Amino acid sequence: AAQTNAPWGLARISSTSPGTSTYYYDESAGQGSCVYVIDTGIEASHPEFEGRAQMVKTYYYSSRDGNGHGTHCAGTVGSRTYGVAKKTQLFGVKVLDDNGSGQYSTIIAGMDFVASDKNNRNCPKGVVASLSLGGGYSSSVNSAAARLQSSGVMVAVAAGNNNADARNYSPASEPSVCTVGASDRYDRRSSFSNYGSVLDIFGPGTSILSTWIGGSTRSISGTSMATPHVAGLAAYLMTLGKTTAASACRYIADTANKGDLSNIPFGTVNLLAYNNYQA
Repeated sequence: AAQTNAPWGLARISSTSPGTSTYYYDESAGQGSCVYVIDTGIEASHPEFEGRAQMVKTYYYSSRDGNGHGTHCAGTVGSRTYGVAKKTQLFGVKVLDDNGSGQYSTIIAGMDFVASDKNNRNCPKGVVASLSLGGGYSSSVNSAAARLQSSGVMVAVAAGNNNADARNYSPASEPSVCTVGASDRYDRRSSFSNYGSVLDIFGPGTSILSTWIGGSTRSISGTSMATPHVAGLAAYLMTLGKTTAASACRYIADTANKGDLSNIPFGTVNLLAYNNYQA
């Protein structure tokens, strides 16, 4: 299928050149896959989720997203106008509050919860998780992302927005997950994007239009916004049966658009998430 005047990031992961405005994808659109969005929550009521989004855990008063961050990345994963896997099931795991500031112990707990909660669900095609959160280095946050990964979830985390080597950041520095970087609509590395050897793939992270709280939309920029693109890509490529939860990070990397990106510091992968869709 095709999506005309799609948000530039969607169009980018379906072509080998920037500037284009059409998002091409296979009709499956990630049906039968689930993506746990681990963030500030999901306004499941948003018409762009079409009843495919639901909150399954919070670590605060409400399951309601009073921030917008989680609703945005849930939207980029699988909302209908702004999502990569537009048919996927989304599961809100609220580890950040409505300020976007979740303790390491809470983020560890939400990751251990997903690793268990996935057994309660019906995700025949595979389980994905999108961690648009971040933070300084910690073995315990790293270990939790790895446990979540080895438990059969495809974990995509953000490299962080500190214009630094991502190895000083968790869960970004965990080797066994998919540390996603951010690029912009001109195939540059994003101005804030972290980098380093641990980075596995780059995504559209600058000026990402997606859903927002209050039934609205909003365009915002961060490696936090490039993470759902790959997460939705993984959910999409898993529903296609082209990859599994444990190999989806390196399939997207094998099948990436290499050399396309500018200002990729030496020793960092120059790979852009690309669904390689044809007909």
